[PDB]
Amino acid sequence: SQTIDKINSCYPLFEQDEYQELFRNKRQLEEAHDAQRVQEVFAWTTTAEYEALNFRREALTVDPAKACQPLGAVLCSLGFANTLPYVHGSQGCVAYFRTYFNRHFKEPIACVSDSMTEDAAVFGGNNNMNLGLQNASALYKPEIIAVSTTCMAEVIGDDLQAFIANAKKDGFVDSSIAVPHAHTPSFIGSHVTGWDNMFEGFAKTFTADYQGQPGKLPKLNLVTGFETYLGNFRVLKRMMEQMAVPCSLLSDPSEVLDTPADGHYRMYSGGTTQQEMKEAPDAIDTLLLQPWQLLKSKKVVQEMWNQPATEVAIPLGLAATDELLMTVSQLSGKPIADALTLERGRLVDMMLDSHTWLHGKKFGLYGDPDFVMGLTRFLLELGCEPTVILSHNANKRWQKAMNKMLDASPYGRDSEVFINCDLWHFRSLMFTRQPDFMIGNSYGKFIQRDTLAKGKAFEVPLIRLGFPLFDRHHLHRQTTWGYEGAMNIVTTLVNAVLEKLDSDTSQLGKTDYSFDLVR
Amino acid sequence: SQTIDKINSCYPLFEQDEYQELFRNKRQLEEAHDAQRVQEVFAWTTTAEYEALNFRREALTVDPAKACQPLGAVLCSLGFANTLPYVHGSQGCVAYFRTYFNRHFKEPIACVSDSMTEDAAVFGGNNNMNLGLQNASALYKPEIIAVSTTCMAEVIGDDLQAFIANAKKDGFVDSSIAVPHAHTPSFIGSHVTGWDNMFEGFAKTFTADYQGQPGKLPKLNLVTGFETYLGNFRVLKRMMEQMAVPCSLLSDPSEVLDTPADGHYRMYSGGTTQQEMKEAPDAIDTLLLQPWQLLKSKKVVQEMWNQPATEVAIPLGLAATDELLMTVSQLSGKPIADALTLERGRLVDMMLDSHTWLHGKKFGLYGDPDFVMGLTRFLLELGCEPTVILSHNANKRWQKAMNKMLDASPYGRDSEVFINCDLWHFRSLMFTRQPDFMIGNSYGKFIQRDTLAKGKAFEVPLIRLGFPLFDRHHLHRQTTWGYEGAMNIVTTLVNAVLEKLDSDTSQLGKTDYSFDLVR
Amino acid sequence: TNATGERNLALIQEVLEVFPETARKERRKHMMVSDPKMKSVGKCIISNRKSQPGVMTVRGCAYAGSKGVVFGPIKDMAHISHGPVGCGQYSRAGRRNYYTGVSGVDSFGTLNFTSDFQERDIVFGGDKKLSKLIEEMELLFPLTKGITIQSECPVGLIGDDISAVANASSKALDKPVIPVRCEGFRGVSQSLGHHIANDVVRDWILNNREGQPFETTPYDVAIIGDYNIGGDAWASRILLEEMGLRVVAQWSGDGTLVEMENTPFVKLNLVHCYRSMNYIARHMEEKHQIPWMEYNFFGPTKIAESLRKIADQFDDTIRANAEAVIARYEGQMAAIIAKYRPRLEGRKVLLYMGGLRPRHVIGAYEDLGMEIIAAGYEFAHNDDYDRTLPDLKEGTLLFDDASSYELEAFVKALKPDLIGSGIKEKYIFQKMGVPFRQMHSWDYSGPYHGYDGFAIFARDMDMTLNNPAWNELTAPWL
Amino acid sequence: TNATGERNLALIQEVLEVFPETARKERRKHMMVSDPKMKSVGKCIISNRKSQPGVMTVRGCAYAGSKGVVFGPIKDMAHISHGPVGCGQYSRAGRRNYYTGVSGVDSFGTLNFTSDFQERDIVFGGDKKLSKLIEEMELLFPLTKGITIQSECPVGLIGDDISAVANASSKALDKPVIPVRCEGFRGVSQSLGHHIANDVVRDWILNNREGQPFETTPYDVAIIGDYNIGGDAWASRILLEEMGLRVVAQWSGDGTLVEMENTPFVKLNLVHCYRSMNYIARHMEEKHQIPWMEYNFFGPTKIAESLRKIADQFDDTIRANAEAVIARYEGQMAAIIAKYRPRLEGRKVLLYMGGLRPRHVIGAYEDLGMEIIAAGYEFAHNDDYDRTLPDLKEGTLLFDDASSYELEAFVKALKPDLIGSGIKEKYIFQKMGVPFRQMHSWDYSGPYHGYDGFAIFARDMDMTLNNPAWNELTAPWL
Ligand code: CFM
Ligand code: CFM
Ligand code: CLF
Ligand SMILES: [Cl-]
Ligand SMILES: [Cl-]
Ligand SMILES: [Mg+2]
Ligand SMILES: [Mg+2]
Ligand SMILES: [Mg+2]
Repeated sequence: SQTIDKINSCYPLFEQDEYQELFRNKRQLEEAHDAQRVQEVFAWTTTAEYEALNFRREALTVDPAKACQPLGAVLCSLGFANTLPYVHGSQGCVAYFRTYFNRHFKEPIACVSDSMTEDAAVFGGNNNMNLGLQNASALYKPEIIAVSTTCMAEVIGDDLQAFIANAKKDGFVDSSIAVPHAHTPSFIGSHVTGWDNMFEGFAKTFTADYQGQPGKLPKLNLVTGFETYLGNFRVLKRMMEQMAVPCSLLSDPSEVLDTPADGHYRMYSGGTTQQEMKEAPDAIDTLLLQPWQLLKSKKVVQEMWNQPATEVAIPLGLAATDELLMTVSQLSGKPIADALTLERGRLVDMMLDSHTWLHGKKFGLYGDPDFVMGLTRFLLELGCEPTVILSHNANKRWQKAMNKMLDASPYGRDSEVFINCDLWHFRSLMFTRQPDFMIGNSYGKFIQRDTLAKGKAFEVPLIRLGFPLFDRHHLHRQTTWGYEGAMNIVTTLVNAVLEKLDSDTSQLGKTDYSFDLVR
Repeated sequence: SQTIDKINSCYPLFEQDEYQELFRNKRQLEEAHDAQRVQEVFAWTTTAEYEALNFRREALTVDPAKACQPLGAVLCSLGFANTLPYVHGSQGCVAYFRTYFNRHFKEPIACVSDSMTEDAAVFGGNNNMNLGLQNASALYKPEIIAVSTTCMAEVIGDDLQAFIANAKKDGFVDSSIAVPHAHTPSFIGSHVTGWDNMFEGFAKTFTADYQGQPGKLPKLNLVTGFETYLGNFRVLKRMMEQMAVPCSLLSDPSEVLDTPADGHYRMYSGGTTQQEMKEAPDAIDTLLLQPWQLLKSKKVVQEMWNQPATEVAIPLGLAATDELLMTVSQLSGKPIADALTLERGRLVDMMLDSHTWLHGKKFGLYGDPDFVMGLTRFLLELGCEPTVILSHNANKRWQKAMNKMLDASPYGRDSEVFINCDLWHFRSLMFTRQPDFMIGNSYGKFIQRDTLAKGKAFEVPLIRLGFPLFDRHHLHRQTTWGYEGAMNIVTTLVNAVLEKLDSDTSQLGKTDYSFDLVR
Repeated sequence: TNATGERNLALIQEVLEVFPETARKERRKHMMVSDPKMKSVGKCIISNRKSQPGVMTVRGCAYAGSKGVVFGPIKDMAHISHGPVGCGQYSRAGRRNYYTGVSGVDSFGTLNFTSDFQERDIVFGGDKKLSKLIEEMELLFPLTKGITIQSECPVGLIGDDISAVANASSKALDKPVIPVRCEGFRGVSQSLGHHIANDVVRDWILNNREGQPFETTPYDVAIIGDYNIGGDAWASRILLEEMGLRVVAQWSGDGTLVEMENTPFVKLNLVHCYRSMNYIARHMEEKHQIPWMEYNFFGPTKIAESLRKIADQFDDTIRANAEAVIARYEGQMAAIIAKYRPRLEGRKVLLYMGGLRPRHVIGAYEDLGMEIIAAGYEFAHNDDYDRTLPDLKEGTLLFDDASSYELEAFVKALKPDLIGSGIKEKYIFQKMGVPFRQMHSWDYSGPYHGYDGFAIFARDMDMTLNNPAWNELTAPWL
Repeated sequence: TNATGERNLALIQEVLEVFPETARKERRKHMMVSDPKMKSVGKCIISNRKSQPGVMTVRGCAYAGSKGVVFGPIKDMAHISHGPVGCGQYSRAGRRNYYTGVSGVDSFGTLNFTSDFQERDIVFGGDKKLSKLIEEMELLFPLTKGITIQSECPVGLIGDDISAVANASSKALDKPVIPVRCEGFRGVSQSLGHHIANDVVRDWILNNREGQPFETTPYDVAIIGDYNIGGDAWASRILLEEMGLRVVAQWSGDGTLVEMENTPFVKLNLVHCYRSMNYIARHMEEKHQIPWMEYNFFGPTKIAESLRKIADQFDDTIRANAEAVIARYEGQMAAIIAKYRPRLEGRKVLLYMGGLRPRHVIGAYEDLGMEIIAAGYEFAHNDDYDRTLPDLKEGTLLFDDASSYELEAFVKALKPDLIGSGIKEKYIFQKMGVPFRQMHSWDYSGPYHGYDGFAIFARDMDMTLNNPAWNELTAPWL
């Protein structure tokens, strides 16, 4: 039942008495385990004996914290001008990639498939590739068609390079259109690997025949890798402009993922121009801002472009941003802008104002390897303890480097780093190690729910930082890098602490002796 | 007792057994009313019966939502270059004014008193003034000493203009130090009145005798009025630079409220220069961005400076930002910048993307008159209903214009506007009209707690927008004006909705059928 | 045809002019203009064909159709995405197929279980990994009732034999372990995953209780093809028990393995999604002699038609009961129509969804005085297009598996007042300034089925069509 | 003096050179360097003088001492800020004088009641307004035990008579209605507000239960002058009760009218804050023959000295109980010193607070191996500087009512490792790069009294002093 003046959606409609009885009555027909048994099993999953069994897994994966290569290749491709991502292979993949980015960015995502089916499974997808490049060119008129693969095309061994060579010899795709390509096998690496593989494809396509000279142009190239905060592309362009140091981001989807709602759909908008990618080899140097995933990128820079590839850390937090600015200054010969020094000092001030609420807080965190490394380093700088650090797609060399950095800090003494482990592993850790909060993406909401069900004292609240963020709006517009980004982070961490403390102290007559007005 | 590995602060130390027992024992010594009687009286304070009694008050004020004049004067004064706020009167006031801003901005606040004591009701405070201006000069070396008054001095009737002319003539203070003054009685109007009276003193001191010519300088002046979000000062300069229209904010404290923590204390930073104030009458016009409180400032612009005082609404929301920009374009003859059109269309895209969660949501809000009118307007533009609207310091003219705006909109049909009411009145309206959410300053946390004590079904969650904000950190750095500020308000509102909906659906096995991953 | 039908045939020619001539001629056969006289589409439209490469179709794969649509929703079973990590991740909790239960303990729908294939598994195969996986699953998730294995692209291509694994594990576990060969390259869309899933249910589940004692009633029924999106199947089930029927099972929104095994004991199968679950309904009619019928719980007109035609399968008691259910909700339905009809009437709607909703929601729109001017499916078959003809006005554009190019070009030309479609279309049309409602996930709202749903539907359509933001797309100075 | 004392005497001369001649010669008598051989300050320092005009003093006003400090905390009485709006608003819930109770129902400490003077009240007086005000309070807040009227500046200036109102309203309600003439222009600081408040307690509260029965015990005490900042009074009372005493009243943190009325029946008054409540302790000694003693519950050395001295006023059972209580908490004290003393010893501290804390926390810093290099008060009297003298090393700068300018100049020159002071000083010194702890509000932590407080205290000094941010004030290219 509904009233005309008080329409309820699903929640809280199903809380009504009639549906609670419907549920009670449906339950007799499902042969449900009894309540007591389900409670016993739930409690058992919160214990250290269960955690032990959970860490014995060697085959089963439950609630992974990573996606497949081609997703990353699509995102890299979207960052170049007038580019259409094209995933050679099965069409279900593309429907999913588009949806996954649609829900995080709340924006339209252009990507096509060449729809390989059972017929292509025996003949190979060459006819699909020819006809697919022809149709895509006609309908969508891109300057660039950026080709990646699905797992079906990888398993059958489609010879991508030969297929596109035929399409161009045989007139399926005009000579005007560039067609960079990369193999992006889903059963290797993750979405961050696909981004790097796609980047490599663009470098080969646009500069493999150039005779470059580092420093012909007095600029720096910046490479982000897989990055889903629009603010981070914009902050880097802003900081470089304040340094007065020419710069090109190589792959920048921040304009096509933020077009205006003005009556017109714009498929293409902004992005790195062909001129920016072709003149890359003449820059002073290219800085690879997520080092752990830009592996093939680092080889382009050093081996193809003969540039230094000056190591930099992800520019997250106060010391990593100082290091990026010092690197830009010493490579460029230009002084750090007073506006950037001023900004630094404002961030320091925020850190000092808020240090008594963060000091000694214990956090669990998960995400991609560069992000986790940078966030962990910044928590250490804040006097916080990153007690449970997980990166499902990190490798052992990354884990050694994490442990070295934790070992050198007072705040990393109780910290444990886990790779090749998923969110069901992370759930056990939240019940066993009980940090104060957890930092992660929207899949973390299910762990917060599970911890709360053990009790209000066991709840570990989620702080949303990462990808994907599907259950809050417009967090993709934030910045997490540079000093602007560090201010956002500090602000999110200390207000998470305060919101949780106000909740804990808001019981009238019971815990509100400490419901203070001033914090 | 405390354990060495896990030291507890006040909460939750006082939850331990030993203290619960200590409290049980102390209560036998207080002659406490019976818990049942207390709960009966709580329950009664939540009813319509009690609300009728509460709204019959004529003499008692409970939890006011306004402050006194001199607070406003101090804030106006801080916005001028090398100025030292000076409050002639009793020193208790100045401790309180510095504290109040310290806790909102988390920054140092320079203000001085002349410490008027019982000797001045009979003798007047001329001696205090003479010595106070001499000492303030010597210690702090200002270029300008901005003189306002406490209520003691108002009752007493001290003639500031005379005392100041006697201080320079006798040599207590140097003649090249500018000493603007204003009577700021606390028993008239509120802190917004004080800001406007202080602004009229500055304009008299710097422009009284000037032969101005509007349009001699192709610039616009902007006057914000009492405004405590740093971001709003910054966004206005940024938009004016995009429009390519020269501009001066008259009273801009954003630099002195945000100095860096770099090893030095700087008492004075940035702020409106004396040149800018002296040349103010030659601008094309002066825009008064909070029109309901800038009453005497309007007389300055119009009567002293002979400028139009083009009427503009507070630039909060889409439509009021459009209006401000067309007004700047009409007065300057310059086009609206393309990057502003782009930002406007990204705001529209945000409002379209988040419309389903906001449409039809009911809000209670309170605050200063201009703030509350501007936020009400923008809530109506989003298809939300501001059902309970309160401004303790607002007048009947403002109330009439509010009801006019509300009666014109489809979304204002159930809206009730209250003036000269306080937060104890607001607390009864939250219990009887029960909006979904309330918008207000930190004093609203006590109403949230009260509605949560009646039951989880009746809790009205606070959304923090306004002043002061004491129980969260760094919110004073945000923007609420322009398209950038409207993006902040939209993201805050929709995420408050989704935070509450997540909380309500997070009960494992009971309400978590609607605990959706995607929202 | 009428003038509208002529404008639509001329729009069709114009839109297809951009396509290379082989694809143009193939796409011409996927669109037509309706005729109210027509009972069968015949030669006029073709469908369920491969998609044209490279055109940005909205279609998904067989895996989505099997794991995502049919088996995913069964709460008491754990579903294993067997293959590389992607497919299960993207489909994890995207579809709002509501259920109640204790997630990870007695209900497993929002968990993503996967065998996360690495290059070693492609090289040497995954059946050993899968067997071990099932052992670990049994240990860590003891309360499952059953386990399904949803194959992703590589499984079939590498020569794996999951049916041996499934038989072997089931005997070791003593619970049904069901193998689905729903690799995404099979078929042309989601539709073949439905069919594969129905045949798996016919062979591995449905007979499990044959000959077992089951206490029946004369009013026993099964709801078939209702995936409880936003609680739609609960909003349908409350009315069928309010009419005096006993809903012994729901397929598969909030469904269990036990309910599916009990289904062969009912008296009647009520099929809501024809497209996905007509195969098993037809099978239960052939083999168990259980009759079935299609119904439609969208809006007060279709609800009252369905309730009366279902209750005419029983006797006067249930027939009376239908009349008393309908009369008791009448006042509710009348005040919803009074309030929202005036706000909505006369506005024009373009619909484009999967395989059932584009025709099924028409009556609800017409109960609010709105008109459909274009209706399309991603993957429906010719029998769905047959089933669409009666509900369309003369000259309506009716089309199949549209590219994004085509969908935008129909919208710009028809200028609908409102569009109902999916998430991949939503943010395109919103930038074009066309009010849009997500008609797969109900834009995080619903339910829309039944009497309680119609009020939510009406409120939602009004909220979006008449929002104040749609007047703001153009800056005032332009 | 020693080489520190000499450096400090030249520092004094160097900081006072900026003052105009009148002021400079006056401000020189408000500083001194300490000499361990002196037992009273004599002529070396003057204090409790009027503030120099315009120097940016830290001091507040009489209303702050009376409403803010003494009466504000009593949770069972509603306290009316009588005057214009500003005062009660700035002081609403800013001091963490903790209490337990149901806010606005049986406890009123975080509500701001005020007569909100408008111009009409100034011109025509506010006495009729105040009388109506109290009637509205009784209707809406029926569980108050009593009502206090805290006068703001204008009240005495316009000729109001609040004693007449209180008397008339107290008959009418039949509850104490207490009038306080704590207008902010009286006195030079918060200090006279204390004195005015104790004098009101003396006349309107303390005699209320005279002649009436009370079941007394031999171990009955009152805690005088502990405002339960962060629950300090509770962390103190626990030890007194564990020693076998019965804490009949606490003044006034978590304090009630009832407890204050029962105070005249105690056996011993225990004064923590000498400055604010010595007046009433002295009067109860003279009128009721109740001895009183100062004590200090900051840090393990001071707590054990206080417990022993307090127990020594009773008999052998309580002397034994003091030894047991010390013994029970010795393991917790040892673990705190072993963990935090190494992280803090050697470090220098500068303290600047109101009227008690600048001397009272020194033993706690000294238990953590820290040294105080300068100590000042805002509004203390010469008897407070006398009590500070035993706890200072030779040549320590000791000062009174310093301007912001002076404090800044003292910090720049002395370079303390840590500063403890108030909210108005905090953000200036953090920008200078000096670790700072709020020593009035405990920087929203605490309690710091008692054995439980000392743990928190040590954790908090370590947190701020050794925080890693302190190393980043200088950009690394600078
Ligand atoms: S697009 Fe239904 S045949 Fe299938 S997931 Fe949606 S119109 Fe599907 S009704 Fe159903 S619950 Fe669906 S909405 Fe048949 S199940 S493959 Mo996308
Ligand atoms: S500044 Fe206490 S004589 Fe008074 S409010 Fe703080 S050093 Fe006061 S101990 Fe006390 S609880 Fe105080 S910390 Fe005496 S009450 S006028 Mo500001
Ligand atoms: S010294 Fe003390 S705090 Fe000052 S007024 Fe006097 S009692 Fe009060 Fe009050 S209203 Fe505002 S803050 Fe003042 S100007 Fe008057
Ligand atoms: Cl890695
Ligand atoms: Cl007003
Ligand atoms: Mg968008
Ligand atoms: Mg600060
Ligand atoms: Mg259940």
